[PDB]
Amino acid sequence: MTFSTHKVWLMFDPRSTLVALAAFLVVLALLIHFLCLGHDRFNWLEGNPAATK
Amino acid sequence: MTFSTHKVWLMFDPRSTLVALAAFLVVLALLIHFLCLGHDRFNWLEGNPAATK
Amino acid sequence: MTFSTHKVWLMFDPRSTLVALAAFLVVLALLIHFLCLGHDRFNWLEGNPAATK
Amino acid sequence: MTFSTHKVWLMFDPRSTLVALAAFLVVLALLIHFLCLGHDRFNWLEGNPAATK
Amino acid sequence: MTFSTHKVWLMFDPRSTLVALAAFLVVLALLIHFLCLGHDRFNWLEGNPAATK
Amino acid sequence: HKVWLMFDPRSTLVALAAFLVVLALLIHFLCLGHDRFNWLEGNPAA
Amino acid sequence: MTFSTHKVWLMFDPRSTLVALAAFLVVLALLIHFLCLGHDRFNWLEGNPAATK
Amino acid sequence: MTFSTHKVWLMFDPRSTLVALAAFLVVLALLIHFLCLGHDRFNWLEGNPAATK
Amino acid sequence: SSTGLTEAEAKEFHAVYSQSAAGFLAVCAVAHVLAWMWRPFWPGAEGWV
Amino acid sequence: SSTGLTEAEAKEFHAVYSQSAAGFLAVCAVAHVLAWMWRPFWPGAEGWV
Amino acid sequence: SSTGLTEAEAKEFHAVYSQSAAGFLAVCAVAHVLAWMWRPFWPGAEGWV
Amino acid sequence: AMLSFERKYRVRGGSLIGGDLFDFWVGPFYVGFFGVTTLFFTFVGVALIAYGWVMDPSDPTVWQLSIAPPDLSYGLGFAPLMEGGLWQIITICAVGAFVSWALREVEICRKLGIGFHVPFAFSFAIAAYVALTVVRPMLLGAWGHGFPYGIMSHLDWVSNVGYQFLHFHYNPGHMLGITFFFTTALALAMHGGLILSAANPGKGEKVKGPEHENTFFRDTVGYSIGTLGIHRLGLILALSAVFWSIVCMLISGPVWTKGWPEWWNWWYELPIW
Amino acid sequence: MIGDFSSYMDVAQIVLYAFWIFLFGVIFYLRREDRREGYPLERDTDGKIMSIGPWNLPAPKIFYKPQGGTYSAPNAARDTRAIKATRVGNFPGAPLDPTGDPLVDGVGPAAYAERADTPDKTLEGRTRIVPLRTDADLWLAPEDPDPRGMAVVAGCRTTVGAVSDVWVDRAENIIRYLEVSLGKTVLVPMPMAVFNDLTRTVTVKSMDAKSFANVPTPKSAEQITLREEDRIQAYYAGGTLYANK
Amino acid sequence: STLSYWLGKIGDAQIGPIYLGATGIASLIFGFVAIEIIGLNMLASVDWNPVEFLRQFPWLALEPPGPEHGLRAMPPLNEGGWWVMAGFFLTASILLWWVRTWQRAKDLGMGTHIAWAFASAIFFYLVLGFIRPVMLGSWSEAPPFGIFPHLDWTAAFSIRYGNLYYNPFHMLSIAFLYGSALIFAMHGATILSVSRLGGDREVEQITDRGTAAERAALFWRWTMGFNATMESIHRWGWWCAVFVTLTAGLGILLSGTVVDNWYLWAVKHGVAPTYPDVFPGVTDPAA
Ligand code: BCL
Ligand code: BCL
Ligand code: BCL
Ligand code: BCL
Ligand code: BCL
Ligand code: BCL
Ligand SMILES: CC[C@H]1c2cc3[nH]c4c(c3C)C(=O)[C@H](C(=O)OC)c4c3nc(cc4[nH]c(cc(n2)[C@@H]1C)c(C(C)=O)c4C)[C@@H](C)[C@@H]3CCC(=O)OC/C=C(\C)CCC[C@H](C)CCC[C@H](C)CCCC(C)C
Ligand SMILES: COC(C)(C)C/C=C/C(C)=C/C=C/C(C)=C/C=C/C(C)=C/C=C\C=C(C)\C=C\C=C(C)\C=C\C=C(C)\C=C\CC(C)(C)OC
Ligand SMILES: CCCCCCCCCCCCCCCCCC
Ligand SMILES: CCCCCCCCCCCCCCCCCC
Ligand SMILES: CCCCCCCCCCCCCCCCCC
Ligand SMILES: [Fe+3]
Ligand SMILES: [Mg+2]
Repeated sequence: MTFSTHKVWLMFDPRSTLVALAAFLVVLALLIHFLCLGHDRFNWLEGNPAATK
Repeated sequence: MTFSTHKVWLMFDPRSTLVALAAFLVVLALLIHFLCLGHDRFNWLEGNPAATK
Repeated sequence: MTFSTHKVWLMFDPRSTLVALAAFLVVLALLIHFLCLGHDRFNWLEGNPAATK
Repeated sequence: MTFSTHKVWLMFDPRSTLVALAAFLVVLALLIHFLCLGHDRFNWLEGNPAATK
Repeated sequence: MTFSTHKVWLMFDPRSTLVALAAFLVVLALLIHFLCLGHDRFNWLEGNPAATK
Repeated sequence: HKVWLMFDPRSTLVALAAFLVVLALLIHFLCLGHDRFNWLEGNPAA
Repeated sequence: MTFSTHKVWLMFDPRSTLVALAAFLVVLALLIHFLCLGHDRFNWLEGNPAATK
Repeated sequence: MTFSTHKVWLMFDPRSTLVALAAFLVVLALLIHFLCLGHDRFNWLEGNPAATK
Repeated sequence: SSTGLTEAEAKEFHAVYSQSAAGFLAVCAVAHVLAWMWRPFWPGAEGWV
Repeated sequence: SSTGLTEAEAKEFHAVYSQSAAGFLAVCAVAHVLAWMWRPFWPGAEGWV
Repeated sequence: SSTGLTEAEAKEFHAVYSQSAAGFLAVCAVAHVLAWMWRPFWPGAEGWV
Repeated sequence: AMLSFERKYRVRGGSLIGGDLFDFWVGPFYVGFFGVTTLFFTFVGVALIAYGWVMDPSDPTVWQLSIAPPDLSYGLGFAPLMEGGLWQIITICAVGAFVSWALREVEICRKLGIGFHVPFAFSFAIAAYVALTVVRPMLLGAWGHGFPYGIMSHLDWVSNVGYQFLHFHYNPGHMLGITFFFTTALALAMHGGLILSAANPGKGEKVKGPEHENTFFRDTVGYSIGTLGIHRLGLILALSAVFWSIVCMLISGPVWTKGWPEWWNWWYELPIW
Repeated sequence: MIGDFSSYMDVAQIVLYAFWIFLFGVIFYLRREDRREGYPLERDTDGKIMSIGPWNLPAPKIFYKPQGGTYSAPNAARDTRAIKATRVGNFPGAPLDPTGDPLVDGVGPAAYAERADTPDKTLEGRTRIVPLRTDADLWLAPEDPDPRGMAVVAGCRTTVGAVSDVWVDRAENIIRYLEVSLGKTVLVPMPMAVFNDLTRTVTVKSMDAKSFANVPTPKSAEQITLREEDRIQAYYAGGTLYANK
Repeated sequence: STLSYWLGKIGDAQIGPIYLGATGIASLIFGFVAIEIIGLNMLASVDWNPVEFLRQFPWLALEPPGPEHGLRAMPPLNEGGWWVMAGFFLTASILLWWVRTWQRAKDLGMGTHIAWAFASAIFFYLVLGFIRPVMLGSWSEAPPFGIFPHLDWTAAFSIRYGNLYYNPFHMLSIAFLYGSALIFAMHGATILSVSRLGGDREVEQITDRGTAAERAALFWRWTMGFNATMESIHRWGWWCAVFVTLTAGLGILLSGTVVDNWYLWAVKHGVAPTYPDVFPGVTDPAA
C-alpha cells in the first residue's frame, strides 16, 4: 500500500481495515509499553538508573 | 480523522462508535491510573517521597 | 510464487490471502522478537554483555 | 509426484493442497527450529560451546 | 390486624393464612425452645444451677 | 393513599412481613453474637 | 454347537457372531497373556528363574 | 479363512475389512514393540546386557 | 387502577395499615428504650468500662 | 476467474503485491544486516565468549 | 407514555414518593447528626488521638 | 457449502465490526475478525509454550512441561520473560483468544439467526479462567497466585492451594460446586439416555414421542422437567457449578485465610446453641 | 512387587492403555454417528459429492415413526433447492448475497428445511399444536398473564396488530405460537416474543412492519404442518438479520 | 397428580403419578432399612439428643469396621456391623432400583439407555464400597455414611495412595466430569438458541430434520470444524457421563491393589513434574 494505490479500497473494506488496524495498533502499543515497563532501564515509572549492569 | 472529515459518520455509526470509544477511554484511564498507583513515585495516595531510587 | 506468476490471484482470493499473510507475518515477527528477548545475548532491553558464554 | 506428473491436479485441488502444504511446512519448520533450540549444541541464540560433552 | 378489622379475610384467604400462620408459629416455637435448650441456664432438661456465670 | 391502586396490598404485606421477620431474626442473632447483649449467656455488661 | 449342528446360523447371524467371537477371543488372549506376564514364573520377557517359591 | 474360502468377501466388505484389519495389525504391532521396549532384555534402544537376570 | 381496588378500599386499607405500622413502631420504640435501660448499646469515649 | 478477478486486474494486483513484498524483504535484509552489526548471531566453536 | 401511566397519576405518585424520600432524608440527616455527636467520623491531623 | 444442507445458510452478515472483509470460510470453519484475532493469540501462545518447553533445563516430557507464574515478590508487576513474564504473556494471549472465541461465536449466532446462549455460557468458563489467573491474583496482589501452564503442574498448584486451608473439602462454595458438577453429570446421563431410548426404542417399537419421555420420569422420580425444561436445567446446572467454583476460589485467600473446617463454627456455635 | 510386569511396565499402565483403545473406539463410533446427517460432503464450488469411506459413514438405520413411515439415516437425500443468492466468483468459502427479499425466499437465517407436509400428531393421533379457541380441555394458568388482546409491537416501535389467540402444544402444555391479527393474521413464535403485562404489549424486535406483511401463513387456520412451522420459525429467525437493516 | 407453578416455570408443572411396582416396593423397603440404620446410628452417636443432632449432623456418620476386623462377613454391630448392614441394604435397594428403571424402560417400549447409564454409577458405587474392600480384604477401606466423614475419607484416600492427582484414571474421570459439564452446557445453550426454531423437540428433529437441527449442526461446524446430529450429541453426552463413573471405578480398583503410590507411579512413567530444589539440604531425619 502506497500514496498512489487508492484502488485498494475497491477490494478491501475501509471499515473493516480501519477497525482491525486500530485494534492491532492499540494492542501493539500496549504490548510494547508493557515490555518497556518490564525491563530495568526502560521502566520510566520505576526510574531506575539507566546504567543497569 | 480531522476537523474537516465530517463524512466519517457516513461510514461509521456515530452511536456505536461513541459507546466503544467511551468504553476504551474509560478502560485506558483506569489502566493508567492503576499503573501510576502501582509505582512508588506516582502513587499519590501513598505519598512516598518523589526521590525513590 | 515469482514476479511473473500474476495469475495466482485468479485462484487465490487476494483479500483472504492477504489477511492470512498479514496475520502470519505479524505473529511470526512477534515470535522471533520474543525469542531474542528470551536469550541473554539478544535481549536488547535487558542489555546484558554480548559475551554470555 | 515428479516433474512429469502434471496430472496430480486433476485429482488434488491445487489451492487446498497449497494451503495444507504451507501449513505443514511452517509447522515442521517451527518444530525443527524448536528442537534445535532445545539442545545445547544447536541453540544458536544461547551460544554454548560446540563441544557440549 | 385488630379486633375490629374483620375484613382482612376479604383480602387474605383464611385457610391459607391459617396454615401459614400455624407453620410459622410451630417453627418459631421450636426455634425458641431449641434456643432455651442450647443455653445452660434455661435448659430445663439438663438442669444446670441457675447461677451459671 | 392510592399506593394500593398500583401496588398489591396482599403481596406487599406478605413480602414486608417476611422482610421484617428475617430482619428481627438477624438482629436478635447479632445481639446473641456479642457478650454484652447475649441476655441468655448472661455475661457481665462491662 | 458341534460338527453336525449346522443350523445354528439359522438362529445366529454369522457375520455378527464372528465379529463378537473374534472380539471375545482377542480380549481373552490379551488377558491371559498379561496374566502370564504378571507372574514371575511365566513372564517370558523378564526371564526370572523358573524356580520362584 | 483358508486359501480357498473366497466367498468370505460376499459376507465381509473388502474395503472396511481391510481398513479394520490394518488398524488392528498396526495397533498390535505397536503394542508388541512397546512391550519389547518395556523389558530390559528386549529394549534394543537402551542396549542393556542380554543377561538381565 | 393497576390493582383491583377502589379508591375508597385503598383509603381504608391505608388507614388500617398506617394504624398497624404506628402501633408496631411504638412497640419497637418501647422495646428499644427497655433494652437501653437493660444495657446501653452506644458506648462512651472509654468503651464498656 | 475463480476469485472473480480478470487477468488484467490480477496482473495489476500482482504488480503492486510484488513491489510491496520486494520492499518488505529489502527492509528485512537491511534490518538483519543492522542486527548482525549490533551482535552477530551465529556462534563459533567456543560460543559467546 | 412508555409506561402507560397517566400523566396525572404519575404526578400523584411523584408527590407521594417525594414526601417519602424527603422524610427518609430528614431521618438520615438526624441520624448522621446523632452519630457525629456520638463519635465524629472525620479525623484531624493527629488522627484518633 | 460442505454439508448437504449448508449451502443455503452461507450468507453475509453477523459481523460485530460492520464489514465484509473477514466474512468468509476456510474449510468448515467460519473466519471473522475475531477468528483472525483468535488465531493470532492462539499461535502466539502456543509458540511461547513451545519456547518455554524447549528452554526448560530439566528436559520435561509433555506431562512435565510447566510455564510457572512469577514469584509473589514481583507483585502485580512485570517479571523477566524466563522468570514469569512468559506466563504473563501467555495469560494475556489466552484471555484474548478466549474472548475472541466467544465473540466469533456471537458472530456465527448472528449469521445463523439463533440465540446467543452458547457465547453467554462460554463466558462463564472464560470468567472462571479470568477469576483464576487475573482477578484473584489482583485481589491477592501478585500474578504469582495464578496456576502454572502445565498439564501436570497445575494439578500441583491446585493441590497446594487446597492444602493451604488444611481441608479444601469443607469450603461451602466448593461443596456447592461439586454438588452442581455431579448433578450435571447425573442430568446429562438421564437426558442422553432418555433421548436415546425415545429415538431407539428397539425392535418392533415405534419412535416414542414427548408423552413417553414425560411418562418415564414421572414414573421413575415422580416429576417430568419436559423437553425445553431439561436443556434450561442443564445449562443452569453447569453455569451454577462454574459460578460456585468461582465463588469458592474467590473466598479462599481473599476472604478465608484459615482452615476451611473451622468455618462451620457458624453452624456448630450458632447463637441458638 | 505385586502389580508389575517388568521394571517399567505394570498393571495400571496396561489398563490405562486398554482404556485408551476403548475410548478411541468409542470416539470413532461417535464420529460415525455424527455423520448420519449432511454426509457425504459436497464442494463449495460445484456441488460435487466428496467420497467418504464406508468406515466413516455408517450403514443407514431405520426410524419407525410413531404415526407411520420409516426414516433412514443416512438417506441419500440432499437439499438441492435453488438458493436465491449469488456471489462474485466461485471461490471456496465466499458468502452469498440474496438476489431479492431474503425473508420471503428463505436465504440464510431465513432458510428452512423441507420437513413433512403433515401436521405433527400426539400419541392418540390428534394435532399437537392447535389454537386454544378449538380445544376446551386446555386453558391458561391464572397465575400467568393472558397474551390474548395484547398489542403487538415490531422492532420499529410500531403497533402492527393485536394477539387474537394462542397456539398450544397439546403434548407438552406450552404455548408455541401467537396468532396475531395484523391491523391479515400471522403466527409469532413465542420464543421470539417478549411480553409486558403492565403496558399490555408484545414486542417482536425481529420484525418490521414490512416483514410482518410477508410472514408465511398456514393453509389451515386451525392446523399447521411441520414444514409450515419450520418456514414461519425460519422467517422470524431471519428477521433478526434482514429486517431492521 | 398435583401441579407446581414454580416448577412449571423452569419446566413442566405436573408432579406425578409415580409408578413403583414390585421392584420399586422392594427397593423402598431395603433402602428404608438402610436409612433407618444410618440415621439411628447418627442419632445414637450424639446420645439421642436432637439439639446435638441438629448441631453436628454434617459431622455425624455410620462408620465402617476398623482394620482389625478385616473382611469379616459380619463384624460386631457397634464395631462396623451396622455399617455392613447399611451397605448391604443400600446395595440391594440400589440394585432393585436399577432393575426398576430397566423394567420401566421396557414397559414403555423405550430403550434401556438410562438403566445402563445408571449401571456405570452403580459400578463405581460398588467398587467404592464392596468390590475393592473384598480384594484388599478390609471393610475399613470403604467410605463412611456421613456428610463430612466421606469428604474426610476422600482426602485420606488421596493422601494414603500418594496424591490421587497422579492417578491416570482419576485424571480421565476428571476430564470426563469436566466434559460432562462442558457438553451439557453446550447442548443446553444450543437447544435454547434454536428453541425459536423448534429445537427442543429433539426426537421429532431426529426422524425429521428441521432448520433447527441444521443450524445447530452448522453453528458447531463453523465454530470448531465438526458437529454432531440431533441424536448423536445425546450419545456423546451419554458416553461422557458413563465414562466419569467407569474411569472412577477403574482408578479406585487400581489403588492399593496394583498401585500403592500414585505420585511415585507418575515419577516412574515420567508424568510427575520436577521442580527446582528450593530447600537444598533437607533430608529424612529418621534415615
Ligand atoms: C481532536 C479534534 C479532532 C481531530 C483533529 C485533528 C487535527 C488538526 C489533526 C488530526 C490528525 C490525526 N488524527 Mg484526529 N481529530 C479528531 C479525532 C480523531 C480520532 C477519534 C476517533 O476520535 C482519531 C483516531 C484521530 C486520529 C488522528 C490521527 C490518525 C491523525 C494523526 C496521528 C497523530 O497525530 O497522533 C497519533 C494519534 C493517536 C495516538 C490517537 C489520536 C488522538 C487524537 C484524538 C488525535 C488528534 C491529535 C491531533 C494531532 C491534535 C490536534 C487537535 C487539537 C486538539 C486541536 N483523530 C477530532 C475530530 N486530528 C493529524 C493529521 O491528520 O495528520 C496529518 C492532524 O493534524
Ligand atoms: C518477493 C517478490 C515476489 C517473489 C519473487 C520471487 C523470485 C524471483 C523467486 C521466487 C521464488 C519462490 N518464491 Mg517468491 N515471490 C513473491 C512472493 C512469494 C510468496 C507469498 C505468498 O508471498 C511465497 C510463498 C513465495 C514463495 C517462493 C518459493 C516457493 C519460491 C522458491 C523458494 C525459495 O527460493 O525460498 C525459500 C522460501 C522461503 C524462505 C519463504 C518464501 C517467502 C519469500 C517471499 C520467498 C521469496 C524470496 C525470493 C527468492 C527473493 C526475491 C525477491 C527479492 C527481494 C527481489 N513467494 C513475490 C510475489 N519469488 C523462486 C523460485 O521460483 O524458485 C526457482 C524465485 O526465483
Ligand atoms: C522437487 C520437484 C518435484 C519433484 C521431483 C521428483 C523427482 C525427480 C523424483 C521425485 C520422487 C518422489 N517424490 Mg517428488 N517432486 C515434487 C514434489 C513432491 C511432493 C509434494 C507434495 O510436493 C511429494 C510428497 C513428492 C514425493 C516424492 C516421493 C513420493 C517420490 C520418492 C520419495 C523420495 O525420493 O524421498 C522421500 C520423500 C519425502 C521424504 C518427502 C518428499 C519431499 C520432496 C519434495 C521429495 C523430493 C524428492 C526428489 C529426489 C527431489 C529432487 C529433485 C531434484 C530437483 C532433481 N514429490 C516436485 C513436483 N520427485 C522420486 C521418485 O518418484 O522415485 C521413482 C524421484 O526420482
Ligand atoms: C471345535 C469345532 C466345532 C465343535 C465341535 C464339537 C464336538 C465334537 C463336541 C463339541 C461339544 C461342545 N461344544 Mg462345540 N464345536 C464347535 C464350536 C463351539 C462353540 C463356538 C461358538 O464356536 C461353542 C460355544 C461350542 C460349545 C460346545 C460345548 C457346549 C460342548 C461341550 C462343552 C465343552 O467341551 O466345554 C468346554 C467348552 C468351552 C469352554 C467353550 C467351547 C470351546 C470349544 C469350541 C468347544 C469344543 C470342544 C470340543 C470337545 C472339541 C472337539 C474338536 C476336536 C478336534 C474333535 N462349540 C465347532 C462347530 N463341539 C461336545 C458336546 O457337544 O458334548 C456332547 C462335543 O463332543
Ligand atoms: C388478640 C389478637 C388480635 C389482635 C388484636 C390487636 C389489638 C388490640 C391491637 C393490635 C395491634 C397490632 N396488631 Mg393485632 N391482633 C391480632 C392479630 C394480629 C396478627 C396476626 C396475623 O395474627 C398480626 C400480624 C397482628 C399485628 C398487629 C400489629 C401490626 C399491630 C401493632 C403491633 C404490635 O402491637 O406488636 C407487634 C406485633 C407482633 C410482634 C406480631 C403480632 C403479635 C400479636 C398477634 C399482636 C397482638 C398485640 C396486641 C397488643 C394484643 C392485645 C390484645 C388484648 C386483648 C388487648 N395482629 C388478632 C386479631 N392487635 C395494635 C394496633 O393496631 O395499634 C394501633 C393494637 O392495639
Ligand atoms: C504511510 C503512508 C502510506 C504508505 C506509503 C508508502 C510508501 C511511499 C511506500 C510504502 C511501501 C510499503 N508499504 Mg505502505 N503506506 C501506507 C500504508 C500501508 C499499510 C497499511 C494497511 O497501513 C501497509 C500494510 C503498508 C505496507 C507497505 C509495505 C508492504 C511496503 C514496504 C514494506 C516496508 O517498508 O516495511 C514493512 C511494512 C510494515 C512493517 C507494515 C507497514 C508499516 C508502514 C505503514 C509502511 C510504510 C513505510 C513508508 C516507507 C513510510 C512512508 C510514510 C512517510 C511518513 C511519508 N503500507 C499508507 C497508505 N508505503 C513501500 C513500497 O512498497 O516500495 C517498495 C514504499 O516505498
Ligand atoms: C461454563 C460451563 C462449562 C464450559 C462451557 C463451554 N465451554 C465452551 C463452550 C461452552 C458453552 C463453547 O462454546 C466453547 C467451544 O467451542 O466448545 C467446543 C468452549 C470451550 N471449552 C473448552 C475447554 C474447556 N472447557 C472447560 C470447562 C467448561 N466449559 C465449564 C465446565 C474446561 C475445563 C474445566 O478444564 C476446558 C479445558 C474448549 C474446547 C472450548 C474453547 C476453545 C477456545 O477457547 O479456543 C480458542 C483458544 C485456543 C484454540 C487455544 C488458546 C491457547 C492459549 C493462547 C495458550 C494456552 C493457555 C492455557 C491457559 C494453557 C493451559 C495449560 C494447562 C492448564 C493445561
Ligand atoms: C433418627 O433418624 C431417622 C429415623 C429420623 C431417619 C433419618 C435418617 C438420616 C437423617 C440419614 C442420613 C444419612 C446420611 C446423611 C448418609 C450419607 C451417606 C454418604 C454421604 C455416603 C457416601 C459414600 C458411601 C459409600 C460409597 C458406601 C458404599 C457401601 C457399599 C457399596 C457396601 C456394600 C456392602 C455389601 C454389599 C454387603 C453385603 C453383605 C455381606 C455379603 C457382607 O454379608 C456377608
Ligand atoms: C495494571 C496495574 C499494574 C500495577 C503494577 C504494580 C507493580 C509495578 C511496580 C513494582 C514491581 C516492579 C519493581 C521494580 C523492579 C525492577 C524494575 C522493573
Ligand atoms: C476397540 C474398542 C471398540 C469400542 C467400540 C464401542 C462401541 C460402542 C457402541 C455403543 C452403542 C451401540 C448401539 C446402541 C443402539 C441403541 C440400542 C437400543
Ligand atoms: C473437508 C474438511 C473437513 C474438516 C477438516 C478439519 C477438521 C478440524 C477439527 C478441529 C477439532 C479437533 C479437536 C481435537 C482435540 C483433541 C484433543 C486435544
Ligand atoms: Fe437434548
Ligand atoms: Mg509381581
